[PDB]
Amino acid sequence: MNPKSLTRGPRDKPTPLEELLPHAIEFINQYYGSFKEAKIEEHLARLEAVTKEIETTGTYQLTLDELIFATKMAWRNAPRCIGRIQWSNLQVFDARNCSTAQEMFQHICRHILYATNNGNIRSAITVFPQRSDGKHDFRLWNSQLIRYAGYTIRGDAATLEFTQLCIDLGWKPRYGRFDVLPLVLQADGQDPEVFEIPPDLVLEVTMELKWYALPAVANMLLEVGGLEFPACPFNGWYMVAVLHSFQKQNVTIMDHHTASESFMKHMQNEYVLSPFYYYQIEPWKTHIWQN
Amino acid sequence: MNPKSLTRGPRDKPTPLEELLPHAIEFINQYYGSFKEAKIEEHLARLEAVTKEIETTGTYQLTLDELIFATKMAWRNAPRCIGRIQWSNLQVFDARNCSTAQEMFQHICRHILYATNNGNIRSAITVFPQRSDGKHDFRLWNSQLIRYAGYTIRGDAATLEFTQLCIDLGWKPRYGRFDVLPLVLQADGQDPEVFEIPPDLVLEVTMELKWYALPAVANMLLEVGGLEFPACPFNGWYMVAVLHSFQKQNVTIMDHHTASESFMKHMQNEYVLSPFYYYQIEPWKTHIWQN
Ligand code: HEM
Ligand code: HEM
Ligand SMILES: c1cn(-c2ccc(Oc3nccc(Oc4ccc5c(c4)OCO5)n3)cc2)cn1
Ligand SMILES: c1cn(-c2ccc(Oc3nccc(Oc4ccc5c(c4)OCO5)n3)cc2)cn1
Repeated sequence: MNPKSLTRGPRDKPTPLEELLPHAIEFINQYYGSFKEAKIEEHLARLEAVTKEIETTGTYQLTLDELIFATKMAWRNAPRCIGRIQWSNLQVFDARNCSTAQEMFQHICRHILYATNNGNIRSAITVFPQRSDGKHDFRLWNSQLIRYAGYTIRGDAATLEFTQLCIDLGWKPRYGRFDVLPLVLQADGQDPEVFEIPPDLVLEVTMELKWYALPAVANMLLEVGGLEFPACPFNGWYMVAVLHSFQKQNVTIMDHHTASESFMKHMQNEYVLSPFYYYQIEPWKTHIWQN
Repeated sequence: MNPKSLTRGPRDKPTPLEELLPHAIEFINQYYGSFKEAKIEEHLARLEAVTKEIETTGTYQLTLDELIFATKMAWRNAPRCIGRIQWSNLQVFDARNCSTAQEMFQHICRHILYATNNGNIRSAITVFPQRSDGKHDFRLWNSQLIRYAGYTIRGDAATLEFTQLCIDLGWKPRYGRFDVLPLVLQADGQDPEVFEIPPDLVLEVTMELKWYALPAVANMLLEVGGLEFPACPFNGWYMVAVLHSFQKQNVTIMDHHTASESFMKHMQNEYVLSPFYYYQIEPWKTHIWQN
């Protein structure tokens, strides 16, 4: 067998042009190929413009239309995602001009607000700046946007390490079993900063014990045309008393009705794999602290 | 850290009385507190009248005097606004009895006319109806009242998405690089309607290439005493050859003379932050089309 690695690690220098160029061209091809017989001259013009941009700047920038296409195709290319059957139902937030952790925080608040939608969950992805030389990475250190702290264990067991990490960074822990972890945000390669999520932004389902309604993956990397975006949180909705509690509180889960309706909406939008979502190495294992 | 979200999203039901009430009371307090030792009996009477109005109607209405105060304090509370140093220089237009998109259009024409003032720019805000149940929102889909369309890019790059949106809505594009976008106006929660701004209302500075003289933010939400106003466009004036072109054409910018004179005028008027201007989620990402 020759499976590929599902992890894409850090770099300490820009991607070499001889490597980036062919990848960029292959992506531009799959983008314009999605127009069948249309836009041959547009395809060539874009090829020419990207090549000169790479040769002059060392990299290139996607158009927002190309970015939206990439995020949806990477979702389609996700092997284990049940949700990928309706891949066209995705809202993209473009945060590629983001510069600070405080700005990252506001983008994430926007995402949580929109996606939670008072329970009527919507799928969304927020895309922060692509990797340049790999020393200025944007990253979310969280594994999910919303998750409970873990501390005889109290809270979520799978967060024990991250919870201690937040505490080390100055986060003041309560010791409940449903404490929502803070956001730990790294911008432009700097040391992470800690941001409490405003409680009103966290919708929870009461089991009739409780659980948060928004499942959002915070820690993966989007690869597209040789470009890498190491910060790109996305969310879908969840797939017992839980089955009853979510429906009774009007929070979306993937029951048969939702499966049918979301596929129907997808279907109306018609009126090595790449692009791809990669796992990364946990950033606290690779980060060089500056202070 | 525990920063607050700078975005305030949609609702699908009225604000609960147990939430609105304390907010209303706190605002009434800051309003009457602006009178120091004066009007204690007036303060109590207003508290009593607002409470009964909330308990009987589910909401309450600001007096125009309270509204003027709120708009000026929210401006004072705007962290990044250089202009907030002279917050008392603000003309308020009360459009809270507005019902249709056509009426919205006429209010906006009035605003542009008054604020442009043939180049001698005046700061103004126009306040449309507050949010009720959140299904009848007034919104301007534009980010600014005046902005050029973007389409190899032709025009403003940051409007490409909105420009395509107008085109989708039946707007017939020229393909110049200084096409003024139409107003896209939603009234009472209905689908937006498209209105060309009368060309004579748009003052432009010629660079001695050109640019519009009136910078007006169209898309923010004013919060005051628990009430939300999701349509409340405001304008100030602008902060190279541009510096020369504006002064030569007698269009106000914030040069030292204007800084001094506007502060002087402000100074003569003496002879979680709330109220506050929030960002919103772009309405085309949240709107449910009715037809
Ligand atoms: C509409 C809701 C969605 C549902 C019901 C859904 C469901 C799932 C499920 C059940 C898993 C496996 C979880 C596990 O094994 O622990 C998964 C994995 C994943 N999902 Fe989703 N998903 C949805 C939306 C999304 C979106 C919006 C994206 C990205 C734009 C996405 C990308 C992924 C990725 C990258 C993985 C890992 C795939 C792999 O390793 O093969 N999903 N999803
Ligand atoms: C007299 C002219 C004024 C000047 C020179 C001025 C200037 C500015 C500037 C330079 C910014 C930052 C723009 C950016 O970073 O992109 C700003 C932001 C803003 N301005 Fe003004 N402004 C003026 C009048 C007003 C008025 C009339 C209001 C409202 C009544 C206002 C409310 C705001 C708000 C809400 C923001 C964003 C504040 C933030 O995010 O912290 N401004 N203004
Ligand atoms: C969209 C979101 N995901 C996630 C996958 C995995 C996640 O981690 C996680 N932690 C605790 C509990 C769960 O439970 C699920 C199960 C199924 C599912 C989930 C979370 O989100 C999408 O579908 N997941 C969170 C989100 C996958 N696609
Ligand atoms: C009053 C008006 N504003 C605006 C802020 C931002 C706006 O968006 C925008 N778009 C393109 C170019 C600019 O340039 C500026 C720069 C400074 C400034 C501007 C616009 O308006 C007030 O002060 N702004 C428009 C208006 C802020 N206060």
